[PDB]
Amino acid sequence: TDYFVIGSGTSTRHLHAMVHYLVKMYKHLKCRSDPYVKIEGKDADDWLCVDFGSMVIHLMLPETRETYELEKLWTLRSFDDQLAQIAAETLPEDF
Amino acid sequence: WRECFPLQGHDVARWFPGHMAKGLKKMQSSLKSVDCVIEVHDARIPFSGRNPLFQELLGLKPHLLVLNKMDLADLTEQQKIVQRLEEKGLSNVLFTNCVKDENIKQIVPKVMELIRCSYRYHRAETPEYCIMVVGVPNVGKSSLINSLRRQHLRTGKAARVGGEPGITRAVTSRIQVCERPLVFLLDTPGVLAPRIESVETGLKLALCGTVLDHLVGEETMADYLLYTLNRHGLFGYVQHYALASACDQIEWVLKNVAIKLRKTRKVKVLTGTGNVNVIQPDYAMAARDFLRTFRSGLLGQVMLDRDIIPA
Amino acid sequence: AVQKMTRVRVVDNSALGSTPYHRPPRCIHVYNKSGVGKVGDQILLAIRGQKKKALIVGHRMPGSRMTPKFDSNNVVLIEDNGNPVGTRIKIPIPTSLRRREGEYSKVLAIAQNFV
Amino acid sequence: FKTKGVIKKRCKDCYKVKRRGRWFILCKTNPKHKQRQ
RNA sequence: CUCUUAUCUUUAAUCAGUGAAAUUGACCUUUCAGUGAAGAGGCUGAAAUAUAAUAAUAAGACGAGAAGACCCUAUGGAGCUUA
RNA sequence: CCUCGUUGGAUCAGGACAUCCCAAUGGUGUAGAAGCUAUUAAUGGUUCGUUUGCAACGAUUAAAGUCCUACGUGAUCUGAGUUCAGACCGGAGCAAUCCAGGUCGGUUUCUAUCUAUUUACGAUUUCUCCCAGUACGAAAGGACAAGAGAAAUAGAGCCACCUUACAAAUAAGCGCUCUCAACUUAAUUUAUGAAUAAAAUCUAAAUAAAAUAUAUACGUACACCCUCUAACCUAGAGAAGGUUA
Ligand SMILES: Nc1nc2c(ncn2[C@@H]2O[C@H](COP(=O)(O)OP(=O)(O)NP(=O)(O)O)[C@@H](O)[C@H]2O)c(=O)[nH]1
Ligand SMILES: [Mg+2]
Ligand SMILES: [Mg+2]
Ligand SMILES: [Mg+2]
Ligand SMILES: [Mg+2]
Ligand SMILES: [Mg+2]
Ligand SMILES: [Mg+2]
Ligand SMILES: [Mg+2]
Ligand SMILES: [Mg+2]
Ligand SMILES: [Mg+2]
Ligand SMILES: [Mg+2]
Ligand SMILES: [Mg+2]
Ligand SMILES: [Mg+2]
Ligand SMILES: [Mg+2]
Ligand SMILES: [Mg+2]
Ligand SMILES: [Mg+2]
Ligand SMILES: [Zn+2]
Repeated sequence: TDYFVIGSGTSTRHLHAMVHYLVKMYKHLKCRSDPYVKIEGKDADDWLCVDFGSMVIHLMLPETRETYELEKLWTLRSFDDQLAQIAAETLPEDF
Repeated sequence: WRECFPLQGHDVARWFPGHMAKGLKKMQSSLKSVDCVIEVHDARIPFSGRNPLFQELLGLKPHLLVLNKMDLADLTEQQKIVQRLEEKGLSNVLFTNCVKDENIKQIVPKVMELIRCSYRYHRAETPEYCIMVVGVPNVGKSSLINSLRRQHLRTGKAARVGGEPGITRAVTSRIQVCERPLVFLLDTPGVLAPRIESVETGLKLALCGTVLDHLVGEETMADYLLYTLNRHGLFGYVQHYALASACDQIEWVLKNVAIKLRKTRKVKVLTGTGNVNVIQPDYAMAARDFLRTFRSGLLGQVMLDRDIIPA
Repeated sequence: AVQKMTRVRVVDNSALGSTPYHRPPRCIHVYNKSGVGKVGDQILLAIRGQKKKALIVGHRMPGSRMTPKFDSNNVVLIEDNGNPVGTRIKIPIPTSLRRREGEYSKVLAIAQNFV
Repeated sequence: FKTKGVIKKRCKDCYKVKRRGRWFILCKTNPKHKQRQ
């Protein structure tokens, strides 16, 4: 995508409201040719993400944000610490 | 060593093969001709696995609980256990070893004493006493029959005895067991449960051999065995198998024992570039052998119910 | 094409998918009206004596032209709520996950490489 | 509409009609009283 | 096995030569509902209906063959054992 | 008097409605959404496993209906039992033997004479989106109908691609494409209106309508009129059929 947006929220109630508010505004704000957008993560209680055509917004509660640390991954493309910790392997015989 | 063993979604043991069903109601019919009922249960799980069905279906007659396999267990608690049993409602109980024929004399006097106090009604005039042995599979019900047969009748083995759960299939005909009291024993197939309550209750029974390890997983049972063995301080598996400082990871300990036994498999591992068959140490065979030494008793005397239900 | 009892590879950094307990996870269920699972199709996984949801991100069966055919059947572990269990994916993930119907944005956020 | 073997008026406002080959009691006050034969 | 496919050979089928078997009351040998012994091509009532081959299927003809199975009978046998 | 009296699976299904799902409705202790109960309707559908004598269990589903068709169906196949010749245990008998007691092992074949049958149709369901986080509701929560797109399965076809073969010019699916209309009608709901003096009454009164599943009025397909030594054919067992500068 062209842009990546991450937004924190106090509680699950707050996350639902803003996600609904933005979606309502998006349909109101032109987008006549552009299609509609699904709201993803409503089943989850801590992470909601809406994938607009040119923008993807991921909304999550505070605790979830630090666990995943999405900002580091997209800022540091391939130098992310967690991605670095992962390693490749090969499998020869034991003896 | 890990303080708490986690489950969070492990399946509970599933049972009731057909033979345990058609046999379960043939027991009930036999209650007409039975003067007493024996419950046989492994002495390592005094409270964990006892099938609830037996008490509900047949609770009217006098009752004695037999705790077989007392030798391969640590019964230092005993007295506290006995008091706990009385609170539950287990008025009569006594620990028995059938391979060494220990304490198998005391059963007949107690069994006769219970029948005295009770009533006999339809069979009041019969001088022939018939009683029934029931329990979860692989507790020594069939062994008890033979052991009594040779301690009193002195003839020998009359019921096939095996090292695997589910050898006795159906309620068979009567087998002569004693002569002077003349008690007769009826042998019934082991019946485990429809539901096993906690999954831990199902692990504790899997370790005792009540559950065929192949519908619970050898590896999962092995992890629980290591988890319990380390907590109880019985580090006797680090000398049978050289493990140096010991460990709390099942994969590590299983690695060493597989090396000690020189066992290897060709296993298909799934990698990024495709599937390759790689020679590997035999973790599954290690788990099967590791459980066997525990069952024989060379890994130490264990009382599973010590921790959760000390009472 | 993932089916029931297929052996699959956990392409993730989650603890449950690590090489310890070498026994590969096996598929118990495919969440499709057909039992065949393709890219983007959820499945139920037998992993380490547990039952966990997973999302197919690559497989060895030929697909339509212009799309990547991988050398292994790959999956990512998914929580009951739908959040991915692992926090990073390093193996390439096909870009076709973006459009197809479903909730796939969360997984795409976790994966740096797209092929 | 409960279909009953024998139809009986249940209140003052209940009235009886013969529609589409059957007898009906219809009540304006209480729709519960509607019945068919 | 999901979930089957392709190819080759045997068989098949057409042509030429040779030429059996169980079987068979007679047959100009239909469908439906009724009747009836759980039962109908053939009876009752409706219906259908130019005549003959060739190749396929196996629902029916209680389909055809065996020294099969089960039960009962005979002042029928036989083997075995004894107190 | 103590005892004890064929059915699974596979294949292909025909039918009933006493309806499990899909569709049309009445009532409610129906606000919405979930439910409960009733009526009409037989339309197509109604999964894959674990345990294995079936009885529970796991994961799904719009739903995993109840039944009839000599277990529907072994001259289509197959398991167990009926159940024996061998052999063991447990019990009974002096024995031979026995047990509607356990177990292990254990061979029914059929070349089709007759009837019957062997060449087309006009689609079902789910999910997302929109309506709309709207209506409703104190909040919590949370829809109709109308509209759009996706899949799945079923039916019918096809070979540009992909894939597997003939290490043949082809055949296949694991690949691709296409699928629709309802004259007329049941429960039910409206309008006009008498019997019945009404600003009554949906009417086994005369009437005007709307409203399930069905189906064939209505359309597609077929139609032609017949040279054939022979050769060839994406037509085929034979025959038939097509092609021939
Ligand atoms: N160490 C030990 N092993 C015992 C004892 N009693 C029986 N066993 C073991 O347990 C097995 C026999 O169990 P068995 O008598 O068949 O039990 P069951 O419950 O009658 N069998 P089933 O599961 O078929 O119902 C043998 O492996 C025997 O060595 C005992 O007192 N001590
Ligand atoms: Mg000839
Ligand atoms: Mg003739
Ligand atoms: Mg004729
Ligand atoms: Mg007839
Ligand atoms: Mg006639
Ligand atoms: Mg013929
Ligand atoms: Mg026939
Ligand atoms: Mg016959
Ligand atoms: Mg006579
Ligand atoms: Mg049918
Ligand atoms: Mg009806
Ligand atoms: Mg037949
Ligand atoms: Mg053999
Ligand atoms: Mg034939
Ligand atoms: Mg709507
Ligand atoms: Zn009324």
